[PDB]
Amino acid sequence: MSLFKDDIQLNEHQVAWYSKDWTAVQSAADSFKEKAENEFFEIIGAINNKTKCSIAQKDYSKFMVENALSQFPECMPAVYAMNLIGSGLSDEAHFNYLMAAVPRGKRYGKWAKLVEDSTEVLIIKLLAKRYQVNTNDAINYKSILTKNGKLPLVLKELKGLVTDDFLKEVTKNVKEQKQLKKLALEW
Amino acid sequence: MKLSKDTTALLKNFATINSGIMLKSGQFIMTRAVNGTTYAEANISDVIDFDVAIYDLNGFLGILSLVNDDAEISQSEDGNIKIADARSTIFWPAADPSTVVAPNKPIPFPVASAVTEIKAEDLQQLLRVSRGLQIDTIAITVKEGKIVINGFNKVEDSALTRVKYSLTLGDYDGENTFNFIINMANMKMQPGNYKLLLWAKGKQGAAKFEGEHANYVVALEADSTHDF
Amino acid sequence: MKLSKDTTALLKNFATINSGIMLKSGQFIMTRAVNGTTYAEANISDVIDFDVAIYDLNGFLGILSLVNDDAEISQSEDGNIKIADARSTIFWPAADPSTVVAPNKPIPFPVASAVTEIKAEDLQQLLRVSRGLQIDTIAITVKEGKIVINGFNKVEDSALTRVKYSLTLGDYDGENTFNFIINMANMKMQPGNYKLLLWAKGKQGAAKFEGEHANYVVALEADSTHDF
Amino acid sequence: MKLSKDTTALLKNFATINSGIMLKSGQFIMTRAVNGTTYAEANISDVIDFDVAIYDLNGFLGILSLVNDDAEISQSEDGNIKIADARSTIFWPAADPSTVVAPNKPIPFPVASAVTEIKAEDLQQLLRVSRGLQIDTIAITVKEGKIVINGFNKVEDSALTRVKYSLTLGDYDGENTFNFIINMANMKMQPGNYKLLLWAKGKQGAAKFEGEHANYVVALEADSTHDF
Amino acid sequence: MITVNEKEHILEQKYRPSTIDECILPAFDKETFKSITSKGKIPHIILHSPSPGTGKTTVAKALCHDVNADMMFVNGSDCKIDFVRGPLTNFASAASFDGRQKVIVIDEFDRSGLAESQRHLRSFMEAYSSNCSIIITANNIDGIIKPLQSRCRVITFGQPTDEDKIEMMKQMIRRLTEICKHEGIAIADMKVVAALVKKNFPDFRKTIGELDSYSSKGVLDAGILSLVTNDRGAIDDVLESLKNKDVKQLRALAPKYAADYSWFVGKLAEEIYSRVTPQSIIRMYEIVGENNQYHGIAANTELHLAYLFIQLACEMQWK
Amino acid sequence: GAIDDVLESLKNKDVKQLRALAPKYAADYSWFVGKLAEEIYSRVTPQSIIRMYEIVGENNQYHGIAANTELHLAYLFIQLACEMQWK
Amino acid sequence: MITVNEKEHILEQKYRPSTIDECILPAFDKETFKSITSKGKIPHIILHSPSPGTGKTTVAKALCHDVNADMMFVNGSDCKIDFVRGPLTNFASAASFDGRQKVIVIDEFDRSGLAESQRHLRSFMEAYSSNCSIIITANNIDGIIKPLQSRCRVITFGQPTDEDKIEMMKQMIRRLTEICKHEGIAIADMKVVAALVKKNFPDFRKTIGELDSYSSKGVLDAGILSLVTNDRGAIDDVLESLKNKDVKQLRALAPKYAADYSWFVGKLAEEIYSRVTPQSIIRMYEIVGENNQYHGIAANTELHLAYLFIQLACEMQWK
Amino acid sequence: GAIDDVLESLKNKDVKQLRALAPKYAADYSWFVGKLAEEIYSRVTPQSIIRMYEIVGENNQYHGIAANTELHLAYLFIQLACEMQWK
Ligand SMILES: Nc1ncnc2c1ncn2[C@@H]1O[C@H](COP(=O)(O)OP(=O)(O)OP(O)(O)=S)[C@@H](O)[C@H]1O
Ligand SMILES: Nc1ncnc2c1ncn2[C@@H]1O[C@H](COP(=O)(O)OP(=O)(O)OP(O)(O)=S)[C@@H](O)[C@H]1O
Ligand SMILES: [Mg+2]
Ligand SMILES: [Mg+2]
Repeated sequence: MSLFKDDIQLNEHQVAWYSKDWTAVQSAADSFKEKAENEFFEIIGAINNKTKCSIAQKDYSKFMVENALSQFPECMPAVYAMNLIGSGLSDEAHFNYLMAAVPRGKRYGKWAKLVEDSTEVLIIKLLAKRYQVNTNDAINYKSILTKNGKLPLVLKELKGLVTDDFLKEVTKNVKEQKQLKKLALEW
Repeated sequence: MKLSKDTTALLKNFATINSGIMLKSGQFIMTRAVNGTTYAEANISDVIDFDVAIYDLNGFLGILSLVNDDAEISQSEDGNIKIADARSTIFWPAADPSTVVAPNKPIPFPVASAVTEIKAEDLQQLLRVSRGLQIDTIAITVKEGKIVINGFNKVEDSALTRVKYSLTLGDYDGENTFNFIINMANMKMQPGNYKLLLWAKGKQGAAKFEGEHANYVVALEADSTHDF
Repeated sequence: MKLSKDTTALLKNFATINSGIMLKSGQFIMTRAVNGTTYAEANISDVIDFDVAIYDLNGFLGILSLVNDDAEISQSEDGNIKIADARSTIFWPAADPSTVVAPNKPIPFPVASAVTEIKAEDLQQLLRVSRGLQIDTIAITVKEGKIVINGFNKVEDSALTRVKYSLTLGDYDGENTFNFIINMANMKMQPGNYKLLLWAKGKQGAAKFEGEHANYVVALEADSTHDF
Repeated sequence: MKLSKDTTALLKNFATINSGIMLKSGQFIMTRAVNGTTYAEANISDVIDFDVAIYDLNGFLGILSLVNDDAEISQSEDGNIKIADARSTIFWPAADPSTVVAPNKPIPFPVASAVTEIKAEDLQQLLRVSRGLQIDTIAITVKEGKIVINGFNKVEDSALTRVKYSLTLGDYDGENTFNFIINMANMKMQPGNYKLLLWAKGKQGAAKFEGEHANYVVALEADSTHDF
Repeated sequence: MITVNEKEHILEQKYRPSTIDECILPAFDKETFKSITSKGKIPHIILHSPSPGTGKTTVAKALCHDVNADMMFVNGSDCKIDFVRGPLTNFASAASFDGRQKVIVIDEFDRSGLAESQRHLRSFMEAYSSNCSIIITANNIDGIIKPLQSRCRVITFGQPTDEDKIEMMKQMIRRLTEICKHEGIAIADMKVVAALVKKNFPDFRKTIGELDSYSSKGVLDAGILSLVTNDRGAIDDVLESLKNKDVKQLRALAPKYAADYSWFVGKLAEEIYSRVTPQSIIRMYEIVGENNQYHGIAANTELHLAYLFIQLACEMQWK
Repeated sequence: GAIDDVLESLKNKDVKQLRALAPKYAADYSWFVGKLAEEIYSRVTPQSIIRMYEIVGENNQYHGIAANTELHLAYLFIQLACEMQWK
Repeated sequence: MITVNEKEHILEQKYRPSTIDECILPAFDKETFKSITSKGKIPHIILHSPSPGTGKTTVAKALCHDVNADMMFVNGSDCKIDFVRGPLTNFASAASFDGRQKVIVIDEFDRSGLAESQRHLRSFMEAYSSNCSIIITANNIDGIIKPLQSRCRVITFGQPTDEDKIEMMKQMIRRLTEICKHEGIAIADMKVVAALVKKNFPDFRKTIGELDSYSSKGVLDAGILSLVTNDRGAIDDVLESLKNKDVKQLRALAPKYAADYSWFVGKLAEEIYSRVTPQSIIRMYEIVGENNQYHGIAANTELHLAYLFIQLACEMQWK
Repeated sequence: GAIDDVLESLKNKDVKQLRALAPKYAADYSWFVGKLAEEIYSRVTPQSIIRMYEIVGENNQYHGIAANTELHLAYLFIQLACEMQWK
């Protein structure tokens, strides 16, 4: 508890850099990370209502953008085309195509939902894997646990079988590490 | 100056506390963690003849190891350290004194409320087990009239109720009860026999490990009591 | 128990096969890989005196190493392992037997169909070459009346026809010709003079290395062809 | 062949210089960096009695060290190298000579523009300090009538004016001023007493280290200035 | 008398018959299964049942447990090419020396997209028949390729008799009472359990699932009889949403059926064919075929299915 | 080895039977596609042989990226049934 | 008074300005830079140059030299996380015993992957703000994270103000003439220098590069200097071939790029973006993505590139 | 290899020879496809050059996933023959 009564403040960045606590330095640097909600809101706003937004440092997620734009059938053909052929396109190229294709509108993303709705397929998949039941029975079990059984309680132990090899079948890419940490803490 | 192998080893051990050490003219070397939680000091056998601040003590000692013991460390023209060997000269950049956290004056430790002793083997085993068992914190408590260092994994159990490792130091002559908590991240003492002597007045306390070479002082966590 | 240095080394080697071990009240410790491909067993001099299932054998052995050689392990009041020492006392969580995969009973390896022998230096050379030569499959076949432990690369040599390594273990006096394809990931035996005595029946086969400390029973790959 | 320990060490050093090597019949082994910056050659006491182009020299030496010292290395039916121990027989492919970059013939070094001696201890100290002090470029210029090697950290300052480490080699006789810049990534010479023979004409120069066993040649950086 | 895993929170995989005797089965089926278990061997059997839910997967697992075999429980969906040539072959070949027989239970080996998996399993069983026995489990027998039928002896569930019907009903009512007592659920009326079991007698998995879903209230109220539920195989929700053309629900329902695209597209082409105008049947096959055609080049299958749903909704003439 | 039933059902233009029998003939797709091409070429009008080639070639080339191969074969059968005449 | 580096093989680095005064810029921007230097201490600055080629690296180095700061130039792409944690901290925490401010000049910091390093450098500026001042140079200000712009003061200078435009036109013509005279190239055509200045005026880097390219053969300074250019470009030849619709060149060069299709396809998409129209861009992205999806499915990989080129040429309505 | 037979077959627009010779190239696809694409250019109408390139490129695109390679080459042959602007 600071043996020394130093008048130097060491404002949470001096302590991280002077002490060479590279973990603390990384935490301090991430302290300037814009929360994903507003980054995604800006990206989807640029895509939906044509706006001068550039993604160079933004953590652009192809899957998040596609499944937040697919809620609307108006911009479904663009999402479908970038689903078929988007894989392999540079994130900038994917964003440019979505900008040029997605016609216009506001669409009111509601990022709070599409984050959980994007994990529904993964939950069904690993719940059918753990219980060795078909995906229909997996969704039935998921619905049952939401009411009785405390689905989080099951997921606490279920997290142990989300292997790096298992996630490959859920989606084919290297950004699948997002749900690795997402399901790394499910409690 | 000249840095003997003993002084260089002591400085190398200190480098684990503070990445940089503000050396000062004389025979005293002392370093504090940037957090201020850990303090270390020692009386060296060499003579530091100029006040220089080093922002990378590990690298400085790595360079010192290459040159022979005869190497004479002298301040360069532009203030940089200059390890001058018999045939090779090495220039080391002296850090900016602002960018190296060092104590202004030595920590004068008051009279210890409880004075104990820790054996070198016991302390080494404690340090190794801490890594082995994931012992985030410890507690120098009294159990059945003896001083015991109980290690807990504070990340798992926050109440500090399960002792994943218990070390008995000796019989407590006094009659006071305390639960001094010392985080394992602040246990940077080098191997050796340490006469750790605790102290806690009010809500502020500190544990000092008076060793043969260095005298480390560790800030007791906020959950230590020693209510007397 | 006592878990002398020899038993600790045997368990450390076993941890390679299975992350956890289910010890039982006796002088016999046995383990098998999760997929069941490899089985290991051995008679330990030290006497195990309580059924304790350890989920992390590597970590338990690491903690045991930092304790005195005569660290009297014991069952804790909670039901976990208590590695008592002269002064210290380390507590390890004895996971439930359900989560620890160990064989139900010792494997009664049948009469060997083709007994052989592998020298310690030969086995050490076979493992090092496989690690460095990209080998990940060995076929213990017979060639010119001598048993040769070929080496292949199933990743690239799918048919296993291009030999990368050869090792003439000895001469086979029988008439049966066999090509026992053993995976390298299942060759977890510790260094030592082994006596591998193969066995095959129809599409099911096994290869058992019986050393002077532990006996390792490996499962022949699906492609092992033979005429027994 | 019967490559001995010293020949294997020399080939390991060359693999350090170049990822692969191109052995040729006779008693001469030479290799050149991929980009041609550094050229290395040496005479050996073992006879390379067949021309092979090992695409991964480091891995080949690693595999060769796993057999007896008298492993009768030869060439297999497919032309691939076939190490043959007493019992084992490794098979190492011999890549096509086109893939592995090698020199057309031994590099004839012009007359020694300057001659200097760098001791083994001095060379090891220079290399270790360069790894430590972050030195990445050394100038072999002459200062105050003596030839010294100055270490410059190009990354921090492209203008080589801030010297990080100065090594005094020996007395300089000639009356020519020169500052040869040698990249530290091209100093792959093994420890030993070398016989630097600096040479440079116009805008192109090259320095050769007349080693006891090997003769390393390094291409001076284009930034080098001199009166040659 | 009643087994409990205590590690399952589902209440359907938690209270499931661990032994064949505990299973509620017709006298004839139970006697045949007891004979099979008493023979000490498990020949390749395709467990069959007309009415789904009569407990055939549980019966297969009970057979494996009673024989003490080293059962390898594998779904039909994941019994793909590599799995048949990989883990299945490794399990069948690797010979544990405990004397336990090896049995490979294969659930639902009759789904749509399992055309070639059945043939590959037939080849495997031909290769590895003498070591490990395969216990298939299919709802409709015709979904299993004809060659595979000959290898394994078929057993049919169902067809309970009047005395069998009454005995099974009483047994399941008693089992429901025991489960409710063990689960801390108070049943308001004893007749409630009997009525619930009578509502869906031929299958008991549906009854256990309804009880598990209703357990939120903690009491088996009379409202449980009002829980219509839905047949697991049926996809009537997709068809109704397509008819109503509510793309807002098709998009939110696509993830449900996107886990197993092959079976779902098979079922969609199977069912939407008999409830659309013949002129639009050609276009339905065009759309579903084009969508199926591109699955494999599509990164995310859920969006693929959502697009298929919107296209079908906007381009379907419903008769 | 015999696909006369598929050809007969296709000639009758009974989409129900084609789809019903597709699952059993979808286990082997390359062989069946080749056989269907040969018999359709021998049993179709010269003008429609190009149409059969286009249909079967598209359908087989898109194979491998077909999520449900039985539905893929049923799609092939429907396309052939409603898009070609028979000699 | 042109400052010659005298140690580079490129004219641009050979004759790069050594100070703000000898830097030729719009009057307002030059006055602002002069005031910045006159204040003595160089604060955090982001040099924003919307028009490429105007020179922001030169202005940053000129500021550092003019204020006598201890410049440490690091290329933006080379300012990885490890570089910030290592050399940057080592420089910022070194005793400045000469009174020279330590100034880090992170050039072209608005790159693609430079986010975890940009925010890391923002934290750095939080720590070593009183030890070293950072002067970031970015072409696209939107490419620099928001905190780095809230801390550093963004400066934009690529907008000549008419009369300042003409003044700096004459200044640039005189400077180019002097550099040509010093190099050893006679000014054969007086109109050629002005024409080259006009052709790409706010691209001084490109103009100097072209002058170097055409000065190698001889003094010249006439003809092709003011007539078009000769830059081959990484993929500019293929872009021109596609624009011309030539087919022989496309097939001829397809094997050249077939060695590493991924990098070439990405570069092709990036370049063709800027030369097409919204419908054209949609079609181009669909074409490139579809072709790339079948890289591992293409029979050879060279006819694949040829097919991509043919598709683009047929569909790409260039603008 | 031989490509003259296939080019002449395309020129005369035969249908039996294309099928017969298709299995002779299915063993190695990429080599034959590249060779055919190279040869066809010198003997195709300038406007039909683009069509030939597009057809060959599409077929090359969809190989690897094709279930039946031989029928894959056959389809290529009829596609080329039916709409080849021979010059
Ligand atoms: N005869 C039975 N006796 C007791 N419980 C049963 C019986 N049949 C099913 N169950 C219950 O149903 C669950 C397991 O049944 P399953 O056999 O898996 O259902 P199912 O036969 O697979 O239905 P389908 O055809 O797969 S939809 C457990 O909760 C069992 O308690
Ligand atoms: N305003 C200017 N005055 C004088 N020389 C200039 C000017 N702008 C550019 N140059 C020349 O351009 C060369 C250096 O260009 P830089 O700006 O340092 O490179 P840069 O980083 O690519 O700048 P860009 O392309 O505009 S982002 C030198 O030869 C300079 O003399
Ligand atoms: Mg079932
Ligand atoms: Mg720039």
